[PDB]
Amino acid sequence: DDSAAEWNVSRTPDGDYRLAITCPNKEWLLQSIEGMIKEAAAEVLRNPNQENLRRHANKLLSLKKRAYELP
Amino acid sequence: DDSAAEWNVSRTPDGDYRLAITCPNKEWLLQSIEGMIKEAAAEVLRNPNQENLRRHANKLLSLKKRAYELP
Amino acid sequence: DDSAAEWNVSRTPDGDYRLAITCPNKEWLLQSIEGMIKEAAAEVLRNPNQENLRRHANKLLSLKKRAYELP
Amino acid sequence: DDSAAEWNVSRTPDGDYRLAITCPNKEWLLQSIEGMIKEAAAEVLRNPNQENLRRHANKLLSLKKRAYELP
Repeated sequence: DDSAAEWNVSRTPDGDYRLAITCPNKEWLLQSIEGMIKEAAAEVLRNPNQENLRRHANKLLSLKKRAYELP
Repeated sequence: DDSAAEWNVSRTPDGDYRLAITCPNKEWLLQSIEGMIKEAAAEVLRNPNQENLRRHANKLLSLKKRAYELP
Repeated sequence: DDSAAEWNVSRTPDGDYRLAITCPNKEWLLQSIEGMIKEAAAEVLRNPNQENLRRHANKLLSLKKRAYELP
Repeated sequence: DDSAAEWNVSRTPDGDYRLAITCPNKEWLLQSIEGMIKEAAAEVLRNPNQENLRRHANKLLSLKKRAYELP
């Protein structure tokens, strides 16, 4: 239990999906964001008409920067 | 408070770093987890001796499975 | 020389840099192409106005399709 | 007659699958290798007993090193 601590993923009542994870390393977090943005970006290229995908990818881009700028 | 709502990342005392994001699609979440697992794996390949890295990657494997089972 | 056989990367007069690899698995090749497009996509996201990047990404998309069609 | 030039993928009798690509940036090639290594590593984690997978991943690591030194 203490080893897992977090890492929760579920369906929200608002109609969204909630994911809450943790990492004892800044590199792991940065790599995690980097991993998802790359896949996300690929989806955007496959679906140029997908605004939500672009905004989502942009959110990851912002998140990656946020984590990078995080102490 | 109806713009971002989620997508929070900060340093936790017991978890080091806490990331709480959201996605309006299960496919997006699945792709996101896949990205982090990929990077994690690359780290494990470089650090086969890193148990925590394997446990982290394993957590992503579990998370991916969890998201798959999610509605 | 037969030790490596393939897996070569150098400067090509016709393409600047040439990457030549091999894989005895259909999945490995598909995963390889998917890996590069994923990274390439991230570059396109960072440089949306980069036509050559978009074209490059398209080249990967085409390459992936070519590999998909391959027996 | 030769509009493709590069970006070739086919079945080689000497290597099963032959892939030859080009990029005007060394970074792109490095990222390309990184992409395949990431996916490959994930497969290695899924199949730790797969020597060819580990060797393949190592081939990517070696290629990554080669590209890193490549000016």
